[PDB]
Amino acid sequence: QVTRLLADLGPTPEQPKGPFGDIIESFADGFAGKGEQLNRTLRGLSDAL
Amino acid sequence: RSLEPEKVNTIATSLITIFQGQGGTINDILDQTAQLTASLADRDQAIGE
Amino acid sequence: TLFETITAISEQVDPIKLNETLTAAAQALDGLGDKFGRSIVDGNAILADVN
Amino acid sequence: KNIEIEPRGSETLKPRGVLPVGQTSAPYQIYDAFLDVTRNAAGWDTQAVRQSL
Amino acid sequence: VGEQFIDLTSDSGGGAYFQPGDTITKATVPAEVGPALDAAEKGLAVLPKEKI
Repeated sequence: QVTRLLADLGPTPEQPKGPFGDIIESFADGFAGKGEQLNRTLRGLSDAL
Repeated sequence: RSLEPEKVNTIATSLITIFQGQGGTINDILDQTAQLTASLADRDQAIGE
Repeated sequence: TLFETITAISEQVDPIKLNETLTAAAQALDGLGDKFGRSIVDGNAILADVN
Repeated sequence: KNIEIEPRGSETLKPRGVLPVGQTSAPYQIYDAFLDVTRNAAGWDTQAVRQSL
Repeated sequence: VGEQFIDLTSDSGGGAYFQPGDTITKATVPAEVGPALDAAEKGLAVLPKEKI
């Protein structure tokens, strides 16, 4: 099971960083500088709702 | 205990079924709601009065 | 090399921030996860009748 | 295996004293951990997980 | 730590029986430790830690 999960969810020639590396990179770059804005939006939405 | 196969599989298949090719739809939703809410928030004083 | 890689990964987690993030996320839906899905279905019906 | 004791309270436990079952805990076995992780990872639909990520 | 052996597995557990001097062609071997360690190291080293 360790070998199977490391092979299937690991890096491949087409995906050099693997699924987890790609998802953490996309979330780190796609949400950079939006922490405070998301906090303010969530607080305002919660108050209004 | 949180890595149970059934929950992981159901979550994965559901996320696939939901976000399959919905980048354009979500981009449209974000742009439309941004414009509408900016227009509504430009009348903050008017809504208050 | 495996231990050095695991250490390099673990030095970035900073468990205080992870703990507060996970606590906020857990409190966000601590007892209402079926309610939110039923809400999404209800909003689907609402939009299908309003549009 | 070994037993760890954390003393609490001001009263003193007399000889042949019995601690409550509610003040005692059992360990999480290493073989239990391996069993849990392997039996959970063996049911995963790994292609679906990769697609979702 | 070791102690290899060979297990003869039959899901049906019945039917025709092997005769003396025969040969079993279908076989399997466990995943080796070296490939697993290499896969683990590769799959962990690619993760961008600064992005984490």
